[PDB]
Amino acid sequence: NITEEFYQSTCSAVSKGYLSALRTGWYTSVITIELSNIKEIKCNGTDAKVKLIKQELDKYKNAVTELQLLMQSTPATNNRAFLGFWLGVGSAIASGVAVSKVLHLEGEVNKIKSALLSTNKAVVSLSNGVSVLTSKVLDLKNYIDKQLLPIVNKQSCSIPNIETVIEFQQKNNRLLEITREFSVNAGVTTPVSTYMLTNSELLSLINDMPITNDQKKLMSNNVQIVRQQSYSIMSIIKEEVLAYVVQLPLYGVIDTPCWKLHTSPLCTTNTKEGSNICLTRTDRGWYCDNAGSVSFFPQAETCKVQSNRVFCDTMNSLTLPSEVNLCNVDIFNPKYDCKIMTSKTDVSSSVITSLGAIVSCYGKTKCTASNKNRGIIKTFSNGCDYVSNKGVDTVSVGNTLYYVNKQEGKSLYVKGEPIINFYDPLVFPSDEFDASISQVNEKINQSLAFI
Amino acid sequence: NITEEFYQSTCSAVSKGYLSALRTGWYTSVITIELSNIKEIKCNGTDAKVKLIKQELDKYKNAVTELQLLMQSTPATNNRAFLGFWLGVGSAIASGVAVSKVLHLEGEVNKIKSALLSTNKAVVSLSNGVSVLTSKVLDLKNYIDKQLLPIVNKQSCSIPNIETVIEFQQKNNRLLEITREFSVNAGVTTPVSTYMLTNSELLSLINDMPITNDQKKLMSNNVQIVRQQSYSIMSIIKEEVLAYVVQLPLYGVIDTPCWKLHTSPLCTTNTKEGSNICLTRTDRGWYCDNAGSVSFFPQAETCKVQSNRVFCDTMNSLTLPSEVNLCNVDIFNPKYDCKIMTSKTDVSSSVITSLGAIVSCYGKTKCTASNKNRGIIKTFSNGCDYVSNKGVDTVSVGNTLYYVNKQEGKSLYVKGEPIINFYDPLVFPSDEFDASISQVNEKINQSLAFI
Amino acid sequence: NITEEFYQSTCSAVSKGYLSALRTGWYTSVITIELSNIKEIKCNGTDAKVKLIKQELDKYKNAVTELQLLMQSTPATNNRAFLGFWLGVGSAIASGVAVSKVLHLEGEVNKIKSALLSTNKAVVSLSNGVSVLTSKVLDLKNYIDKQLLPIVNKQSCSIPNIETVIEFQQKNNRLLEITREFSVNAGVTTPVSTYMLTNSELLSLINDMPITNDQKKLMSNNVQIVRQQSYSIMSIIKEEVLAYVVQLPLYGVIDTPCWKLHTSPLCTTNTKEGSNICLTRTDRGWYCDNAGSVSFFPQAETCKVQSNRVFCDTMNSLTLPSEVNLCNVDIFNPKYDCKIMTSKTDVSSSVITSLGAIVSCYGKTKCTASNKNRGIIKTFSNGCDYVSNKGVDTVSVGNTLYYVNKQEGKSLYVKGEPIINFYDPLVFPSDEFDASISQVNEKINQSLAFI
Repeated sequence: NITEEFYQSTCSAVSKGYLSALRTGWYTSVITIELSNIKEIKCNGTDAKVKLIKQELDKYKNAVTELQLLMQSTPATNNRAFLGFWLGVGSAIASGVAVSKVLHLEGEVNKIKSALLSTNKAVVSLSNGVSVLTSKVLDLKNYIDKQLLPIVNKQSCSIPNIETVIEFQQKNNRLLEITREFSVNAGVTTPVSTYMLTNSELLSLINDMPITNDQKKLMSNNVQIVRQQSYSIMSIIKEEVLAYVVQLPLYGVIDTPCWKLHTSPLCTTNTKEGSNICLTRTDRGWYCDNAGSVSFFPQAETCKVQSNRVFCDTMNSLTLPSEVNLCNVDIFNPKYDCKIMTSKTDVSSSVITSLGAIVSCYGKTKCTASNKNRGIIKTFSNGCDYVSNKGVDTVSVGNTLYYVNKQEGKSLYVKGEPIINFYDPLVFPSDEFDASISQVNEKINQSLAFI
Repeated sequence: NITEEFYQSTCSAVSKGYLSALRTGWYTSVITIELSNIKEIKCNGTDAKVKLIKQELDKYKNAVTELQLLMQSTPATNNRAFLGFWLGVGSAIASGVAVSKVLHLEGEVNKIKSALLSTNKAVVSLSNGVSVLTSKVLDLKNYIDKQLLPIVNKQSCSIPNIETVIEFQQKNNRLLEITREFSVNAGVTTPVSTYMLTNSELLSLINDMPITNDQKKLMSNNVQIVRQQSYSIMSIIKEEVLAYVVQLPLYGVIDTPCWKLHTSPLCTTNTKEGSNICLTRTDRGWYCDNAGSVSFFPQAETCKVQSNRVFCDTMNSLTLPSEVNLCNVDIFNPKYDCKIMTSKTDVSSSVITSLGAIVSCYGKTKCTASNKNRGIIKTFSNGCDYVSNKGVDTVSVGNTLYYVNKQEGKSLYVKGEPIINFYDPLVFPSDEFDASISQVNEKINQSLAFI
Repeated sequence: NITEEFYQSTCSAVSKGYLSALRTGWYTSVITIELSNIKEIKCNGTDAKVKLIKQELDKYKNAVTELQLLMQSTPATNNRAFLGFWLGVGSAIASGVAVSKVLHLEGEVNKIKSALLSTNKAVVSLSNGVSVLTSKVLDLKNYIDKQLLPIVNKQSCSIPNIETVIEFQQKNNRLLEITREFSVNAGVTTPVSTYMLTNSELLSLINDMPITNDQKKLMSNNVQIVRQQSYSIMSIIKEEVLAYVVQLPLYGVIDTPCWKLHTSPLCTTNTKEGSNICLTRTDRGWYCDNAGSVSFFPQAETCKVQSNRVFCDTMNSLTLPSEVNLCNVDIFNPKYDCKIMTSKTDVSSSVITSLGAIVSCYGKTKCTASNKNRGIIKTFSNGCDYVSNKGVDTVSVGNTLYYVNKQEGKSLYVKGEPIINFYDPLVFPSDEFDASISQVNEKINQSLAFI
């Protein structure tokens, strides 16, 4: 059950009661498609049903030709060199590309083809060492050699029935689409499409993964999230086997507390126009308890939320001491230096929270919260304020209409004096772009000594 | 007719003569697909035409199974917690998700199925209250029960003709694609694809909307823009009816003046290398008059422009006093504090405007404007300059070639002394990341008192 | 062969040994599809094979109707008005849109239709002047007039065979998909899909381009990259011809040296918590020698890397003096003012380089580098450090696991004192958001004079 608290002193709000699901590692799985080496199509026929099989066979041959141009290139994701700019930089698919390099080595391909001879699903120990679960999803070699073979290799082609022309177009379409996606994605796609892996196959891949029963239940009830956080890496096409690597999210952190810290600018409301100072907490984002520290996601838009569960990637996190949470109840606590910025602003805005809305209303801006049946129900005055989503349908700031989340949950309004009122405007360090409480303090004592 | 003005004093340019089209509200509409509860397919047949119907029936059943995994999850868009970082934060699909929650309630589904029994287009008052326009686009229940029913439910299957196998694949493809998109988008897509709503159906949905005749004409002549600003929200699949919510843009603001303010860095050009100071207007973006204020879009790349009309979302806007426009003619006006930043830069760049190009040329950079038939026609000197797009095809700065817009329109070069020349470099507040004219002034008077 | 160097003094690393491929200009090519003006389909027939041809003919007519709504609108890409925010602003498709405006003029269409009457590939001089290579990829007019004509125009329709219903659906699908993409992209797509241009046609378009043999070899071995950097611009549909403009990357810069500069924060490691100062190089990104200057891409994620070649767009570059490279060996050199920022940070992070990983480890964060078979092999201490990818599989910082690139190459650890140790914390300009070595120096001398 979700709850929420607003801190009038620091113009922020925390939504509590969420559960974690943090991508920590990667499970690399091999997907294979058995092909037939169709060098040529010896058939003169002008028969309409043969003409359509030759057309679908050219697309197949062209798809193979297209895919060979891709396996000859090293696939790669290109990465860099409020607080998101402090984030580390990691190669997102370095594990999958390492496995893709193993599939290029001679004989390694033959190991895969042989393991999937009797079953379409088997575990394989690779030459380098990593144990991967291989799965054959399409046996076009078998189909062509059993249905389309008598029509090729003979100049006098035995004309096929209409249902084979249609069924071949059906089976071949998957290969053409897998090729279509790799052709515009430089051999690396994400999310993984239902052509790379159908919902049927994905679930079957999950239930056979070396993971706990908790994780199997979790990934299956959130397959749409698994796809968005997965990659499909084109690998090899040789010796009648097309292989592409699928990289699936591992959730090493599950069911730990998560909260979302919302922040908005806190300014003075003096009638004198330029005499106002401002202060804004920059530690907003998702927080989840994680191994005695707190995983901090400074760009909450990167996480994905399903009901009350939060799906994030630790690649988008900073690892903070748990004391960072003291900034919500006491931004002046002596145990963690709470981050703020102090660029002046005279613009109004609202932040829609999980169960309410923060309103930073300044200047001459109209700021209200309304109900569809009753119109305006609260009028915000200058400063930073909050309203609960109970009985409220919309919030308007200026010419911007916000809808509030109608999620069920109790909100708590923690009254407090705006901390912006404690500072003398004559010695306030404005335009600190990425500072903190202590940094402002020690800059104030330096400007006071100079005076 | 488009015009433009360049202010040599503040290194900026304003393109005038545009018309607004601002997304203010949302029109939620229900799209439905009548299905048949096909529990099983009792048929032993090895006939090729029956084998292909069983194959297409499995895809249908799997699509339903896939969609049920999605209706069991709460759909959500994940949002945050030059001046874009001052923007509010709103749930983009909170209205559609509220309607999606109403469709989950018992009996509410039966209301929809009954209203669309005789017509495929009807208005429905929901239990909560909002009046929504429901539209049935596919009756697969009717098709299967009228063409595919005699082949199932009988162990001795009456074999169907080839044209029914093909036509069933045709009709069923739309359902498989709608499912395909929701499966990789966590049940929320945007833009709305032609599978969610065909151009035929969208226009028919627009002409029946409760909106003015002006808005009907507007949305129809810009359907490609309507799609990009729309969402499709998976809702429910129960009682033989699949329902997904489509959220369409409401344009409460139309035909008001719009102008695009372009800005580029203004620096001194002293021969002494480190003695130079810089100044850059940070109020660039789209501006549109809106209800006595001015809607300001600080990230112009979010708006979409079609001929001389500007399509923006008020969710991406700040609401400023109209006096903000005084910064173009007089950046020192006493009625609005014009925003600037003062980080030093020695790099050159160009901004391609609607009818010309601004050039910030500094250091040893080659800056020219050429014509395809005649080569270089103007050579920029150090400082901030401008050239009109008449007779000019390209602008080069350093190793970067810019093409200019060949749009027709008159440009006006407003000569003026660069305001960067009015400041003493010895007491200039460099590296003000988000300041303003007054903030620089009062920081200069503080550094002068200390001296 | 790739190499790399880490500078312990400035907490940065440079990967050397790459080759350039810089998009400088645009090659505009015209793609055409010959259509038939099918006003109406005079046929009463209830025959199943005729019903399916009427269905596929409606989709064709609707696709034309949809495309006419798009040619009536001016296509446009919407653009703006660490160091990426200093980048110029250019219209990405201004050249293609200029050609699209030429196709709208009367008689210009007839010139194209006539040039492609005998061949499906010919060069055309346009009325304005630019020489463009036109290519007809689909002749649906010929197909309908030769196979589907006897079934229309007659009330007593000669019923067609089943293979023509299927083949018409096959040929028509490309048109429906081209229309599908333009309908959700406001008539401008990128990357160019295989429906806009198949891998077969693209290569054929490349080999016939007016470019050097080096460039033909380059673009063909990297077709997946060409597509991602290409645009497809809907143009005209009139006089039985649909024309859309394809804009292809021109690589004026090839085979010049490229290096990727990685940077991470450099801080003091005093036991006193708030007494620490920090410094971070902001010149990270891709660098490539380019015409005696250096093209600098401050957002390395925009470039695309294939093996050891770097594909970038000069539109995403700044043109710097080559002396900028002196910041790697001597950040204090007197010939270029090296850019830094000095916002304090106490968070740890790692940057995965081409051949190793930088680790900025501060506070109480666990920072290690492990091997899959042997576990932790190095433990980082507070400060900024580096480890080579030889023998190392992963790096962990806090709760974040990074995989290292297993690329082959030698790394060089250039020992040096952290330059952050040279500054007195009592007069250090913290929170300089975009400064440089000289700017910090001259601000230190001003704070010292005040003291």
